[PDB]
This record gives sequence, structure tokens and C-alpha cells, in this order.
Amino acid sequence: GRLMDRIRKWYYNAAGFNKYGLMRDDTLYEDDDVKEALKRLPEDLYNERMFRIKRALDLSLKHRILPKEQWVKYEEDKPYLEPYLKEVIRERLEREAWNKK
Amino acid sequence: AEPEHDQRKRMGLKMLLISALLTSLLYYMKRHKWSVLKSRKMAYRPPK
Amino acid sequence: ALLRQAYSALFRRTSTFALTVVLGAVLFERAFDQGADAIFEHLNEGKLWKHIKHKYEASEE
Amino acid sequence: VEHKLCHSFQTFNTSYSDTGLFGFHFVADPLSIDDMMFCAQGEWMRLCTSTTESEVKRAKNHLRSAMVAQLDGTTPVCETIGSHLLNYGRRISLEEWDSRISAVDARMVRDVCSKYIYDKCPALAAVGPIEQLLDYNRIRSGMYWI
Amino acid sequence: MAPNIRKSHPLLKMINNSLIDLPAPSNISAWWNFGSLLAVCLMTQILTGLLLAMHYTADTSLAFSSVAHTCRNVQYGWLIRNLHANGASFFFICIFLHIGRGLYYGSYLYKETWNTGVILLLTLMATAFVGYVLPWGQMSFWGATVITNLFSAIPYIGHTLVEWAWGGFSVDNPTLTRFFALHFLLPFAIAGITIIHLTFLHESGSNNPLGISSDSDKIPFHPYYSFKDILGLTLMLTPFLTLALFSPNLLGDPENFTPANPLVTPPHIKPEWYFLFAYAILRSIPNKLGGVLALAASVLILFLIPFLHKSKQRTMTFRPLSQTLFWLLVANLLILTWIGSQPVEHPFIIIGQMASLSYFTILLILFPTIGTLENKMLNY
Ligand code: HEM
Ligand code: HEM
Ligand SMILES: CO/N=C(/C(=O)OC)c1ccccc1COc1cc(C)c(I)cc1C
Ligand SMILES: CCCCCCCCO[C@@H]1O[C@H](CO)[C@@H](O)[C@H](O)[C@H]1O
Ligand SMILES: [Zn+2]
Repeated sequence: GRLMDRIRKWYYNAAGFNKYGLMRDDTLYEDDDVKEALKRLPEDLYNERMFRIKRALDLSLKHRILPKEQWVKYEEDKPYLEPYLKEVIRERLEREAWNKK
Repeated sequence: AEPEHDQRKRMGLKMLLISALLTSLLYYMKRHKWSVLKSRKMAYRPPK
Repeated sequence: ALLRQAYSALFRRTSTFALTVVLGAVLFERAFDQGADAIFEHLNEGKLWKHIKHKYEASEE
Repeated sequence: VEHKLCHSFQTFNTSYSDTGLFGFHFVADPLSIDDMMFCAQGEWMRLCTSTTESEVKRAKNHLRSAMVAQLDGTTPVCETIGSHLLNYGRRISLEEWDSRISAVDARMVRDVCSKYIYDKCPALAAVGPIEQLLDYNRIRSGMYWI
Repeated sequence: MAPNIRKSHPLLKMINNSLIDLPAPSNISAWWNFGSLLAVCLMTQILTGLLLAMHYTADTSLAFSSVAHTCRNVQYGWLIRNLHANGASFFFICIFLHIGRGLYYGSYLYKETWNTGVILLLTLMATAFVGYVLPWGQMSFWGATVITNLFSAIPYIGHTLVEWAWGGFSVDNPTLTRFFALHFLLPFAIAGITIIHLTFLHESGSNNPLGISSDSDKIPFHPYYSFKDILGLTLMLTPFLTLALFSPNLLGDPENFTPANPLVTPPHIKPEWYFLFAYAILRSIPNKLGGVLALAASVLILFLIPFLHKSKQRTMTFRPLSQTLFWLLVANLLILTWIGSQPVEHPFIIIGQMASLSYFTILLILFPTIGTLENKMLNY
């Protein structure tokens, strides 16, 4: 029942942030949580995430995109932050419910 | 109903001329300056 | 070499530059209006009082 | 110093056979880069606009000592000679140089700096935590009026 | 304290750190020009506004004639007038683009900057509303009456609020005069808030089309955006002048060339395009009170927007689904506008109720829902 995957992959190309050379998690809006996770990122993964964006902006300012061969691919997108994130949300969700007790 | 009529159209003309010319000029200068950015090139060269 | 000569005597010192715009503008006005007015009128040949004036100015009664 | 602008800075006039690089280089903390640059480009300007006879008289007496200084020993002399000939063709004596220097005056400077500095597109090398230097455009405009 | 003279001057430090050294994203587009435009727009209305006010006479027996005299006798009076009345539109256009932009890029996540915005809009709306009555023409008059008369739908505490607002028992001189005063005032109040608006903004900086940290690459407002801004200005000022110099009344209804007469009502009472969409929603609900509410909420709704954001991303750039829903909404306004310029007969009415019905539905249910659903397709 590959319905789901077919969709997720579609939408993925639909949103098309790959065209900019972004990763799903790059596009993440920096709310308090995300803000935290990012700080935890290992030097390298963080420094990489950075350039990607600075690159993307430079594109958007230029009104261009990456050549089709450089776009990212649904399965090659590395969800480098999700894990760091989930945990943050887990850590917080804990604290929060404990201050109610 | 609108004595001005004429003078107003005479203006429209003048306005369209200045307008067109001054927009063109500005457009150059905008591009000119911005060039620095649109021409820009960057590379990510870590220490590896 | 106007571009050169210009950049030298005119657009060089922020002073002569400005001084040019002023005078320059003066000329522009003085001669932009003429053209415009002239163009406008032409597109309205004989409709303006500037034209049909000769019919009552010193020729009646 | 008044503002703790940098750590160090230097004016240099590298000269090559057919070309050369004229400018300056400063080191500084990530947050004073700007003020510093600003002031520097500033001074540069002042050069083309209001350089005084006091500034030159002093600059000359400094330069004199500096030239003489390059010839302090044997090694530093052969260097000069190895160079002078190779580059200039002949060999210039402190007597020649000096006179070539005594001939300079305020008026003369403002004209030469103007010639190679005023309203010219420059080269920029930024290295390190330079988030404050930014925009060539601005840097460019700092090449006129002061 | 400092070297140069625009960082150590308690004044130039405000003309600088807000318009020259101001940190701006390097990738903001044309949809960011509306900011300054909106400003410049104000700067102008106020000016042409006074220039007119210096020749106007607020009195149900001279208002019309004064405005008329202003046009026929005052040097460039007519010109100065056009510009003002048209400046009004230009103003709204810029505001609506400005607002749309904010919606399509979640700039509304800048809560304060947003709410101040909304208020600014509200004030602008009220402002025009009064300015319209001043020329005291048929439409001037009747638009007053129709609207002000809504207030009487509120229970108890309203049947009075109205006679208080009029200064009498119907829209008459007592009103005109107080409206004029109000029209003189509000613009300033707008300028005021606008200051607060820009402040809450400078507390975070501009949001950029991509919706991701700009810190990685920001440029100085000058000359980058100061230049862009001026071009943007000209690219608008052109049609503004173009219509105002070649087709003056293209926008304005004629019944306002007929001195107000409380005894006779115009065939059709309809506002200026920028109030149409609202008019249409007001008229969709048959029940003065309800329609009033719908009108209110039709604009008040904006305040909610922030609390109705569910996407893990900010701008719609990377959210196709939302985008079309967004354009469906935009077009949804066009329709409402159109429906407002039409009478109260079938099909209009039904089309009317629908459009409005869909207007709220989108901002209340679709947008937030398609947002969530969107998130899950990213697998978040
Ligand atoms: C009273 C008129 C207003 C003026 C003169 C004004 C001006 C500005 C200016 C100068 C900016 C910065 C540049 C830009 O446009 O992005 C700005 C930003 C903004 N304004 Fe307004 N504004 C006005 C009305 C509003 C309204 C009615 C709203 C909507 C409720 C609003 C929402 C915003 C938002 C959200 C931003 C953030 C821009 C961004 O995303 O970077 N403003 N405004
Ligand atoms: C908030 C900015 C302003 C807006 C949105 C605005 C809008 C308008 C509107 C909607 C009209 C009706 C124009 C018409 O007859 O078609 C008008 C008229 C007028 N406004 Fe303003 N106005 C503004 C500022 C001002 C200011 C600041 C003054 C002076 C303090 C002013 C004074 C007048 C006068 C004298 C009239 C009546 C005569 C006329 O219609 O020309 N306006 N204004
Ligand atoms: C005094 O009437 N002014 C009118 C106008 O369009 O001024 C620009 C006018 C003229 C005819 C009918 C209705 C109006 C006012 O209608 C309004 C006014 C405001 C504020 C809003 I929110 C919403 C609507 C529908
Ligand atoms: C975008 C800015 C456009 C400005 C256009 C300036 C037009 C004003 O031009 C006007 O034309 C009238 C008719 O001949 C003359 O009577 C006025 O004296 C003259 O100032
Ligand atoms: Zn009509």
C-alpha cells in the first residue's frame, strides 16, 4: 500500500525547496523549540545547514534556483534535526506537565 | 464642468514623459548597485 | 570621448556634479516644456483658443 | 586608540614592474571592524582633500629615516642593490631619493592620492569574523567626499 | 563617544538606525516595498489634505460649493484635489498588497507589528469614511446615513450612540463639522501609530520570502533597499498619476456631483471600491445587527490570523496547497467586491452570501486545516 509514500514524495516535489538545495528541516520555522535543537547540532551539521540557507537566500535574491541536477531528492534528504527536535519537545512536554502536579 | 480639462491633459503628457524617462534611469541605478549582489558568488570551503 | 571628459569635468567632484544637475536641469526645463507644449498643441491643431483667436482679436464691430 | 578601533593597521605601497597595490590592512575585533574601516577610508580621503604642509614635512622626515633604515648593514644593502638595478635599471642613492622627497609638498600629495585613490573601485580582502564590514557598495562610496 | 556623526547624535541615530544602517534581508522582494510606499502615501495625503483644508468650509451650505470653488478657483486646486481623492485609493491599494504579502509570508508571526498594522488599517478605513462626507454630495450624505445608521442595531446602548454620533437626529451640519475635525485628526493618529508599527518591526527585522534566518546574509537598507524603494515608488506613482491625470473620475461615482439632498435618495448607494468587499458582506446578512457583526468581523478577523497558523514552515513559498487556497481567497475578495457594486437581486444575493460564507470559512477552517494536513505530508 504505497499510497502514502507516493503522496509524501509528491508533495515533497510539490513544495520544491530542494530546488533551492534545502533540506526539509532547513525550511523549519525557528520557533522556541527549533531554536533550541539547532543550538545542539554538532558543529559540522550546523555549519552545513547554515551555508545551505545562505546559499538559498542568495538564490532567492537573485531570482534563480539550482540546476535540476543539483536539486535534492526525496530520499536523499537528511532529517538532521527532527531527532534533536522531538527530544526537545519531549523534554519540555515533561517539564510542563510536572509543574502542574 | 471641468475648465481644467485641457491643462490637465497637457500635464498628463508632460507627466508621462518625465515619468517614463525617470523610471528608466532609476531602474538602471537600482540594477547597477544591486549588481554587486546578483553577480555575487559563494563557496563553502571547510577545513576537512 | 564625452564619457571620459564628462566624468572628469562634471561627474568627478561631488561639487561640479551637483552644479551640473542644477544648470543641466535649467536647460532641461526651459526646453522640455517647449517640446511638450509644442507636441500637445500640434495634437490639437486649431482647437485651442491660441488658434481661433484671430477671429475676434481686432476684427469685429 | 581614542576608540579602540583595532589591534594593528598598516599602510603599504607594494610596487611591481608594471603595476602595484596601494592601501592598508588592519586587524581588529569583530565589533569594531566598521568604525575602524570607516575612519581609515576617511583618512585616505582627507589625503586627497585637506593634507597640510605639517603632515608632509613630518612624513618626509619620517620617510627619510625609513629609507636610510633599509640600508642598515650589508645584507640590507645588497637587497636594495639586487633590487634597484633589477627593477629601476640604475641604482638610486640616498642623495637622489632624498632630493626626490624634499621636492614633495602638500599640494603635490593631494594631487597624487587623488589620482590613484579618489573615486576608484578598490579591492577588498576580509578574513575571519567579518559580519560587520559588509557591502562593497558602501565601501565603494567611502572613496569620495571628506 | 563615537567617530562619525550619525551614531552619537540622539537624532541622526534615529534617521540612520532605521533607514540606512538598518539590517535588511538580502532577499526580500517587491512585496516589501509597500511598506515605505504606504508611508510615503501618508506623507502625501496629509499634505494634499491640508492644502485642501485650507480652502474648505465645513458647512452643509458651503461644503459642496467650497470644494467646487477649490477646484475652479484655487491655483492647481483641482490638481491638488484629484491627487488627494486618488491618493486615497493608491493608499488602499498599497495597504491591501502590504496585507496580502504579510499573509502569504506569515509576517503576521510578528504579532505586535501585525496588530499595530491592523489598527493602522482600521484608522485608515475610518479616516476615509469621514473624508468622504466632507464634499457633502449625494453619495457623501447617504453613505454617511446608511453606515452610521447601522449602529442603531446594537441593543439599548446603541439607539443612543447614534444620535450622539450625529449630534442630532440625522446626518446634518453638527455631523459634517465634527467629521471634518475627525478627518483632520486621524491621519496624524495614523502617522503616530505607524511609528510604533515600525518599532515593533525593528525589534525583529524584516521577514524574508523564504521564511528562514536571514542573519546568514543581511544587507544595509542603503543603498540596496532605499534604491529599490524609490523605483518601487515610481512604478506605482505612474498609474496613480496616469489615472488621476487622464481619467480623474474613473473611480468616483457621479451621484457625488449632486449636492446632498436628504429628501431624495440616489438610485444606488454604493461606496468606493475599497469598501465594496465589506459592503457586500454587510448586505449578505438580512438583519442589520448580523450584517453589522459580519462587517466588523469581516475586518476584525485579521487579529485572529496569527493564532490560526499551523504550518511548521512560515511562508507559503514551499506550500503549494496553501498557496492556491490563498489565491482562491484573493479571488474570493474580488468577487465580494464585484458583488458589492451590484444591487440586491438574484443571482447576486445568493452569490453574495456564498462569497462571504467562503471568505470566513477559508481564514477560519481551510487555512488552518490545510496547514495541519500540509505538515503531515512533509511527515512532520
Ligand atoms: C498605517 C500603514 C502602514 C504603514 C505606513 C506600514 C509600513 C510598514 C513598513 C515601512 C514596513 C516595513 C517594510 C515592509 O513593508 O515590509 C511594514 C512591515 C509590516 N507591516 Fe506594515 N504598515 C502599515 C500597515 C500595516 C497593516 C494594516 C498591516 C496588516 C494588519 C501591517 C503589517 C505589517 C507586517 C506584518 C510587516 C512585516 C513585514 C515583513 O514581513 O517583513 N502593516 N509596514
Ligand atoms: C489619512 C489620510 C487621508 C485620507 C485617507 C483622506 C481621504 C480623503 C477622502 C476619502 C476624501 C473624499 C475625497 C473626495 O471628495 O473624493 C477626502 C477629502 C478631504 N480631505 Fe482627506 N484624507 C486624508 C488626509 C487628510 C488630511 C490630513 C486633511 C487635512 C488635515 C484632509 C482634508 C480633507 C479635505 C479638506 C477634504 C474635503 C474636500 C475634498 O473632498 O477635496 N484629508 N480626504
Ligand atoms: C460616508 O460614506 N463614505 C462612503 C465611502 O465609500 O467613503 C469612502 C460610503 C459611500 C456609500 C456607501 C457606503 C459608504 C461607507 O461604507 C463603508 C464604510 C466603511 C468605513 C466600511 I469598514 C465599510 C463600508 C461598507
Ligand atoms: C512622476 C513625476 C511626474 C512630474 C511631472 C511634472 C509635470 C508638471 O508640469 C506642469 O505642466 C503644466 C501644464 O503645461 C504647467 O502649467 C505647469 O507650470 C507645470 O509645472
Ligand atoms: Zn452612480
